[PDB]
Amino acid sequence: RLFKITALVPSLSRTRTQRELQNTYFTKLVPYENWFREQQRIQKAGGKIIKVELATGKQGTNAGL
Amino acid sequence: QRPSGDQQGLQLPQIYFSAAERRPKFVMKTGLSATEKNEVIKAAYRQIFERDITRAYSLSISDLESKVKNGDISMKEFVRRLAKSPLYQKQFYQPFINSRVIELAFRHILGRGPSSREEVQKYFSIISNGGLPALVDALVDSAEYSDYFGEETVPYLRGLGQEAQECRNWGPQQDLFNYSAPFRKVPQFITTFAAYDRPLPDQHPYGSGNDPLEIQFGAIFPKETRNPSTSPAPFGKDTRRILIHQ
Amino acid sequence: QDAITAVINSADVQGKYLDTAALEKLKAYFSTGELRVRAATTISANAAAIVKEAVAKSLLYSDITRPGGNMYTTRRYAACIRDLDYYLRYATYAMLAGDPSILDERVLNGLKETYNSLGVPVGATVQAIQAIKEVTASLVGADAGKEMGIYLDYISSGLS
Amino acid sequence: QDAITAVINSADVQGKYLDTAALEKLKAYFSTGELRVRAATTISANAAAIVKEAVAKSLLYSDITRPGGNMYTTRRYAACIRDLDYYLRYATYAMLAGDPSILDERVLNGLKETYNSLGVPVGATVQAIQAIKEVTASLVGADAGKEMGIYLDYISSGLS
Amino acid sequence: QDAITAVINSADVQGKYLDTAALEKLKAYFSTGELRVRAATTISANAAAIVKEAVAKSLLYSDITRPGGNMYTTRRYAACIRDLDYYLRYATYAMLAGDPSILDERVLNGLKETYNSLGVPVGATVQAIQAIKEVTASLVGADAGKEMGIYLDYISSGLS
Amino acid sequence: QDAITAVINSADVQGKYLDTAALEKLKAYFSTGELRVRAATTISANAAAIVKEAVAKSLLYSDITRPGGNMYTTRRYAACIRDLDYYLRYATYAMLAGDPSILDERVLNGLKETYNSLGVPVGATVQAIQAIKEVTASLVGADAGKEMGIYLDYISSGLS
Amino acid sequence: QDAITAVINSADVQGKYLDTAALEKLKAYFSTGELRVRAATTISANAAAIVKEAVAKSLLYSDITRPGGNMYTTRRYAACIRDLDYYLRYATYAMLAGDPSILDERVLNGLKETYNSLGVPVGATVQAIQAIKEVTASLVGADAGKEMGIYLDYISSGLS
Amino acid sequence: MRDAVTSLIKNYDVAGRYFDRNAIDTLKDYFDSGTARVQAAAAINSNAAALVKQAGSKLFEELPELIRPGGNAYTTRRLAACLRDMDYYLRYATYALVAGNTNVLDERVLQGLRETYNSLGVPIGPTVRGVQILKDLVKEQVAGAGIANTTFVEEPFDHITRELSERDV
Amino acid sequence: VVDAILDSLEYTETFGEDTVPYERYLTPAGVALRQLRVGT
Amino acid sequence: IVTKSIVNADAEARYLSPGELDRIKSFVAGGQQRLRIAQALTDNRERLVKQAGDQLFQKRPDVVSPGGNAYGQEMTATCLRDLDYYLRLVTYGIVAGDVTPIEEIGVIGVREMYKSLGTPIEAVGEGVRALKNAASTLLSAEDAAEAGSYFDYVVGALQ
Amino acid sequence: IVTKSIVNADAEARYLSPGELDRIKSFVAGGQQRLRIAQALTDNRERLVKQAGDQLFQKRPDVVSPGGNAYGQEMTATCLRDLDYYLRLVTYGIVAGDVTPIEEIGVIGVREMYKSLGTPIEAVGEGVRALKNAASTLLSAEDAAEAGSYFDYVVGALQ
Amino acid sequence: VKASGGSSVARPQLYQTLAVATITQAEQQDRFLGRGELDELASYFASG
Ligand SMILES: *[C@H](C)[C@H]1/C(=C/c2[nH]c(/C=C3N=C(/C=C4\NC(=O)C(CC)=C4C)C(C)=C\3CCC(=O)O)c(CCC(=O)O)c2C)NC(=O)[C@@H]1C
Ligand SMILES: *[C@H](C)[C@H]1/C(=C/c2[nH]c(/C=C3N=C(/C=C4\NC(=O)C(CC)=C4C)C(C)=C\3CCC(=O)O)c(CCC(=O)O)c2C)NC(=O)[C@@H]1C
Ligand SMILES: CCC1=C(C)/C(=C/C2=NC(=C\c3[nH]c(/C=C4\NC(=O)[C@H](C)[C@H]4CC)c(C)c3CCC(=O)O)/C(CCC(=O)O)=C2C)NC1=O
Ligand SMILES: CCC1=C(C)/C(=C/C2=NC(=C\c3[nH]c(/C=C4\NC(=O)[C@H](C)[C@H]4CC)c(C)c3CCC(=O)O)/C(CCC(=O)O)=C2C)NC1=O
Ligand SMILES: CCC1=C(C)/C(=C/C2=NC(=C\c3[nH]c(/C=C4\NC(=O)[C@H](C)[C@H]4CC)c(C)c3CCC(=O)O)/C(CCC(=O)O)=C2C)NC1=O
Ligand SMILES: CCC1=C(C)/C(=C/C2=NC(=C\c3[nH]c(/C=C4\NC(=O)[C@H](C)[C@H]4CC)c(C)c3CCC(=O)O)/C(CCC(=O)O)=C2C)NC1=O
Ligand SMILES: CCC1=C(C)/C(=C/C2=NC(=C\c3[nH]c(/C=C4\NC(=O)[C@H](C)[C@H]4CC)c(C)c3CCC(=O)O)/C(CCC(=O)O)=C2C)NC1=O
Ligand SMILES: CCC1=C(C)/C(=C/C2=NC(=C\c3[nH]c(/C=C4\NC(=O)[C@H](C)[C@H]4CC)c(C)c3CCC(=O)O)/C(CCC(=O)O)=C2C)NC1=O
Repeated sequence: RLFKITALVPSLSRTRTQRELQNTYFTKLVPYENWFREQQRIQKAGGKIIKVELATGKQGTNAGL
Repeated sequence: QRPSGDQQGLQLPQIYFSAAERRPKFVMKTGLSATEKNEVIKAAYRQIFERDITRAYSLSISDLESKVKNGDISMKEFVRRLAKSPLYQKQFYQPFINSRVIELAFRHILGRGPSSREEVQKYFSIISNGGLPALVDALVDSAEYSDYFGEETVPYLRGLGQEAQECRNWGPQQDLFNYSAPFRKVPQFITTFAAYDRPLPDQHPYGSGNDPLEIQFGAIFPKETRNPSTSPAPFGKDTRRILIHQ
Repeated sequence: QDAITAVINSADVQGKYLDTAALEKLKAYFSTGELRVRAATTISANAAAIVKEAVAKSLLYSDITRPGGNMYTTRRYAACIRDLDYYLRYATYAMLAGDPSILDERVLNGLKETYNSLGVPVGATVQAIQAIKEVTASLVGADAGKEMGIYLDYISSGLS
Repeated sequence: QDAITAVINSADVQGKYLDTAALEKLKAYFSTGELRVRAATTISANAAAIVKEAVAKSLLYSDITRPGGNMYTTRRYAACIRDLDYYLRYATYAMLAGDPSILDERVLNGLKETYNSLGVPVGATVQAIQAIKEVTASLVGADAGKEMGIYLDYISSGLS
Repeated sequence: QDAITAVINSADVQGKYLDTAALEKLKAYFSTGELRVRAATTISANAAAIVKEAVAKSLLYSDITRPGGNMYTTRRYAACIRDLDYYLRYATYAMLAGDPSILDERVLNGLKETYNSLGVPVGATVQAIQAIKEVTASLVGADAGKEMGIYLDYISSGLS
Repeated sequence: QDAITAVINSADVQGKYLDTAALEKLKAYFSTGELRVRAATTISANAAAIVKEAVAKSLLYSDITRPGGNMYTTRRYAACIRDLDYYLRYATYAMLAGDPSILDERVLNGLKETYNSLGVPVGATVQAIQAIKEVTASLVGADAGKEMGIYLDYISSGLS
Repeated sequence: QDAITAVINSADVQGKYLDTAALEKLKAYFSTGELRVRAATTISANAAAIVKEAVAKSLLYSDITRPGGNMYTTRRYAACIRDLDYYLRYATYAMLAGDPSILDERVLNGLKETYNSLGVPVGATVQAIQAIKEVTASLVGADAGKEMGIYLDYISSGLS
Repeated sequence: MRDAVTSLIKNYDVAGRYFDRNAIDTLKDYFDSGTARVQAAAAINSNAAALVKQAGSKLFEELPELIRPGGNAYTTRRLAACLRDMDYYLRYATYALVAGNTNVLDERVLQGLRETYNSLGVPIGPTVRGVQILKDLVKEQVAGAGIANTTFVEEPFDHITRELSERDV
Repeated sequence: VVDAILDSLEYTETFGEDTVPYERYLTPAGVALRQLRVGT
Repeated sequence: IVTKSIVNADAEARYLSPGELDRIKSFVAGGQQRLRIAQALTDNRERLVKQAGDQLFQKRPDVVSPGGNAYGQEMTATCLRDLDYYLRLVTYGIVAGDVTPIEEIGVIGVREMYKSLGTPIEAVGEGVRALKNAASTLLSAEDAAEAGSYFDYVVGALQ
Repeated sequence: IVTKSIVNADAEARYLSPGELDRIKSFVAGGQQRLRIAQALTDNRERLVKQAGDQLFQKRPDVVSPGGNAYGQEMTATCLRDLDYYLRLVTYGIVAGDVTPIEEIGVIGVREMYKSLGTPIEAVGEGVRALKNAASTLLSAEDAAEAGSYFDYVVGALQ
Repeated sequence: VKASGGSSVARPQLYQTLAVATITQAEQQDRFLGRGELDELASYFASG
């Protein structure tokens, strides 16, 4: 059970740390019980969540994931 | 500006950072040329296992390279799927006690050593209730990871030139950033951090390696060299040890 | 390591093939594996009851849980339960492997360093592991309780 | 070390001469030395009565002096009286010096190691030092009992 | 400690008088002391022959006495004979006391530390103690050889 | 560090300008850099052949690659090849820098600790580095083989 | 150990007789022993002058001998002279033996433990040993100063 | 890290007893000292950046070798590090001023200080010397804006001294 | 070192002139490993 | 509450922001009322434990029942000692002004402790609620509000 | 060699350090000799493949033998086509000045390809050695050194 | 301070130098220096 998420997290603190200023827009797969804290961490930075999509998993199935 | 309780906030001046050994910082970018992906993959191997597992032993997961080269899973996902793996467990989770496993997984993922006593208390509770995959998930997802490596930057060491350093863990972090770090086997961080609040120990004043065993023959000391177990505490000159008196 | 892996290693470092004494050792292990598995199952049944009975036997209503003792604070009581669950779980692993090397590799490596750093009392820990051993030897029977008590006494002897 | 010697050391490691804040510290010590000496005299008067009253307050008629407790054997009772006399005497020395460094150097150095080696209960020791502190604060007055209780609580806090 | 002293201690820490179970234990010890003394005499007869037969059974003509092995140097062969004589002598003391506490107090205290410091092979030591046990159980008879093998297996189990 | 950076540092910590002796040192380095670069190129040519010839000279067909030796397991043979490639590569870096400080900073820092922890034989490593030095001094010539052997003997002397 | 004793040991642990490479090593040692003995004599001549010149080069007129530094107290200055005399004397022993094992066995064993316990600065010690090495390489000549600087740099590298 | 109110709570918690009169006496002491402590901390916070510069100026007035060849504040690369250490000592002294203890200075500053300073070759004598240029200046600034009794401003710098102290008596 | 250990007063007064020396004190860790093991 | 602001500004590299200095000055002002509330809860402890045991054993009789944990005089004495401990930690939190030195000693690992002791946590929460009711009857309105603050924190923590 | 320095300084946040600019200027200076060497190897390709097949099939006759892979005219034509490919990649590496555009097309996955084709890799290494010998005979001394550079890289890579 | 930890020495660079930096780039990817990482120092030692 994996999700395909596109998201965008600006740190808002690169100007006082002088970091690499790398890209903040990604399309990644995340597993089932992991997307929970990923959701939460992306919302911690005020990040926009563009689109959540099912990669792996049939919904409504109970045994066998 | 660290986002926590017990960690302190520091500032390194901008002059000091420029005059230091700069390190290559391998971002993924999933479109560049054929070698420039393998360089990033070799860097992930060189930093996560402290020596490159291929070209040296030639055994690695060839399943996950075929997804990182494409762009199915990002680097923050790849480090996570590489740590909770059967390959990493045979070298770093199986030899060491859990309190040493925590510090080595701090070096492999966060690229630093434990900053406070509260840090190792919380992360020991997490590895305790959930094995190694819970520790890997709680480490890769953090604020200190995502502010530093984002989604794509391969993790990298941060000594005394890259970022500002604190005094309190300076000694143990100096020995953690080494090739000879996964041989101590004795947790250098929880022992020092909880010896800070407590008074002195009963060890010999000239280091802990001076205390012989007492089994009728002696001539036996913990070598400084065989397995480190280094714990020097500052004794004064008017001390007196406490003795049991048979 | 296993008992199987230890026998294979001891035959390997000589370059020796599997002679009849090693086959005797492996066949004795394959005989004892029945009660090994049954003992591991019933210890995995009620580990929390074993730890509860052990602290009620040894550590409770002492000065250790009183203020001034090392188990006074409630996070320290939770850490005590965690350490006893660790001792029981790794003793179960060493019982099913039939070789105490995992106790030496994963538990007894830097443990006296930690317990002398934190000021943890060692003798009360030894008595708690002793109460663990008595409770699980009562619970599993004498015949598997001997092998459980061997590795629990191994932890107790290495701790001291 | 002293309070005088600590002030001189803190002025010395900077290469600093004796500025007015250090002279304030030394003059405060020279003001408080009167009651320091009088308190040390009356504590040296009846130290045995203080230790007797403290064990009668805290340790006696418990399970500690019953069989199974750590003060059951009569050599262990004598060792208990010896340890309490040590705590009171070194607290008197630290009170008259005005600096707790001799407690750190001579008492609190390897004491938790010894008390966890022998199986000595730590919380009962802390409560006994507390009863010592209450008895001598009653005996000497509040004004010197504060400074006596500071070093006795220093011993109690370092012991825990 | 003795078996007598252990019975007296177990009756003492409760404050209990000598009840009938303790008198049963002491009378069983006073029954078994006959063969205990006779076994100790005939083991003290020919300890050197037992150690010689044990190294000829287990350690000789191996790679251990070849160069590269731990018994190659002649001072290391003499140290091996010394360690085996120690194991046999302290097993004799524990057999005559009827209590293995002197093995825990005088032999098995810091022995794995020493044998892992020097690089002494532990499994060859265990097999040498096993050959010692077989030779003295043949020499003394089965009835006292059981009690001799109990303490020799105690040394072997604590060593591992 | 470099030889250039060492000269600049030695002139800097005095506050001294670049006097004529430092200019002599830098001009000698700028004279020797030709053969330094040519030697580094031909050592980077065939490093695997040098390591293969060195293990065929020193370590092969001994007891070290036999069972019981430290190079018996095939992961240990691969680790041996890795360590020898490290010694040759860092000796190449120290030869081109003209200053052995990178050997002290990156190789010789905690290496005896590691080799005594793992039980790696030190004398066989020293003889392997010696065979490396002979092979590359034959391969590169005598004139650059002297400077290569200086840093390889530096690694060998710090290892012992 | 010696270079002779190291060659004999390396030939012994294989069971090997003295082959021609070992005879080459011993004959090279017997060639170099001339300047070894002459260098040891002239270093034993004026060791106090070498230590005086080294502290005048490196440690004097710094903040280390100022108050706050580690060499401020006169017993600490005497301890500094003692440590530098130790480094020079044991480097003389390692130069005449031709093997740095006595430095590892007698000096570098628990020295970082002591210097981090006392708060001794390590970098100033390394620079003092460097100044010792420069002074004795000037005093003895370049040809024996190389071998003296090898063992002094061995002490400096193991100290760091 | 323990406050002046939480350190009493630890001292009374290890004994297992309740609050008595004496702890209430020291809490009354801390609670009537707090209004003056906050004003002193605001006055030190206001002019802190210039305090660091004048502390550097008088520190180089004292020992010339600090800005000379064989010193540690030689270049600006090595000067900015000494000035930010002045910044750190002033910051944690203000932390200890509002807390009222020396446990902040113990737990966050002094605990690994010998290891870094012996590791980097950094001296200790000029460091405590600079700490006290800082506290003379801070005493002047606190005496400027109101507050008459300045001993609580005086104590945390001296505690930092006494633990950075290379004790020879 | 040997001459100063036997020259001292803490040797001559406790042991005496005709007593073989014997162990009188142990370290706290040295009694931790001794007494607290599986058979106390 | 000073350690809270200090580690709060300490995770950052900034100083203590002067709004935090304002909250420290206001807590310093309210400390006298805090000390009076703590002394009033201090001297009347045994009344509060008596009325808490009253209201609890009237509310939940299963601890009294022999299947429950607090059966017999020894177990009920341990029960009232636990309530005494929680009243003591509430007085600590009243003085400290913020719930850190009470959560550090009574909250942070309490669920697994009471789970491996056999006692239910809801009965302990009802006991602290009874303590809050008795202290609300003992104090004035502005004092009972500020005590029921920290009592409310303990009741929310034990659940 | 410009991509090497660019990604080398690009992993860092720094610019291109001017020593790298010196090496780029020196490569820019030597580019004319590189182009002449590449054209000389270009126009004489079939001679080099002929002499490489000569020296290889004289050295290893098992590819000629029917158990080997290069048996028959079709398989031996595929063999000489492989040698032609490797000569072409060597000319690419001669122009580029650094072995990246030749390793990217001929080295990076060659072992598993030749393993799942059945051919031995040592015979391919001997074929590139024969190409190096024939080009060493074809060129001058300073040209054969600089060609045997990249030929040497291929020979080390195939092993 | 009561206890301590294990210090060592720390040698940070006082300035970036060319011919340590180009050695350093090969160390951080543990390879021998490439076909132009040599060719810089080839011209550098002559232009010295
Ligand atoms: C002014 C017209 C002239 C001048 C004056 C000047 N300089 C200082 C103070 C300092 N100068 C330094 C210098 C450097 N640090 C470096 O790393 C380098 C690169 C080689 C240099 C030049 C430093 C560290 C200081 C502060 C310590 C000191 O006093 O030396 C002063 C004193 C300022 C004051 O009172 O604070 C003055 C008057 N320098 C010039 O550029 C002009 C020629
Ligand atoms: C200035 C008064 C003195 C001086 C200072 C100096 N310090 C450094 C380098 C460091 N100092 C620290 C200090 C701390 N880190 C902490 O976390 C704390 C507690 C909050 C303190 C006090 C650290 C970590 C460093 C390393 C650099 C870094 O921050 O990463 C230097 C630089 C040394 C060098 O040569 O590079 C200097 C010069 N030196 C003096 O002479 C004064 C006595
Ligand atoms: C488990 C299911 C699964 C598959 C199949 C998978 C395929 C896959 N094939 C790839 C490339 C490729 N795939 C092919 C395969 C082919 N092209 C052809 O001409 C043939 C018709 C076909 C082979 C039969 C080739 C030639 C490439 C190389 C493209 C390149 O990397 O430049 C890539 C790009 C990155 C990489 O290989 O490492 C992925 C991810 N990943 C998966 O997780
Ligand atoms: C798998 C082997 C293993 C063990 C045993 C282990 C123990 C361990 N016990 C600890 C603390 C502790 N350990 C104890 C245990 C005890 N104190 C007592 O009084 C009793 C005698 C004894 C319980 C039976 C206590 C009370 C603490 C709390 C100290 C503290 O955190 O403040 C800590 C400090 C950090 C933390 O718990 O999360 C470690 C690492 N780690 C391991 O990896
Ligand atoms: C009373 C309990 C007791 C024991 C056992 C004891 C053992 C002991 N064995 C030692 C050495 C040794 N011990 C052994 C023994 C063995 N190595 C092997 O290969 C065999 C498996 C095994 C003999 C059966 C050897 C070979 C040495 C020599 C190491 C050396 O001195 O170089 C040493 C080092 C110093 C010395 O012998 O004089 C001690 C202290 N001390 C004690 O107080
Ligand atoms: C750059 C400097 C440097 C060195 C040298 C280094 C060495 C090093 N050698 C190791 C193991 C090893 N090292 C050796 C090497 C040898 N044993 C012998 O018998 C020979 C005498 C010698 C080879 C010439 C062997 C056989 C192992 C395997 C031990 C094992 O992993 O089980 C290990 C343990 C983990 C691992 O290899 O991946 C390290 C860290 N690390 C460094 O950072
Ligand atoms: C200050 C922090 C602190 C807490 C929280 C604490 C709890 C605590 N409660 C205990 C027992 C107990 N606790 C209770 C509790 C209750 N009675 C009930 O029915 C209700 C569920 C609840 C109270 C109204 C009971 C019945 C026991 C005895 C259980 C037993 O003996 O197994 C014990 C073991 C005996 C002891 O040593 O006192 C501890 C350590 N100790 C502490 O030091
Ligand atoms: C430019 C990068 C590149 C390489 C390296 C490459 C190799 C390559 N070699 C092949 C066959 C072959 N390669 C050889 C090779 C050899 N003859 C021998 O005996 C020697 C071992 C070796 C050469 C001297 C042979 C005999 C075949 C035919 C094997 C077959 O038909 O199964 C084939 C399959 C047939 C084809 O499509 O040409 C490929 C793709 N192709 C490429 O595009």
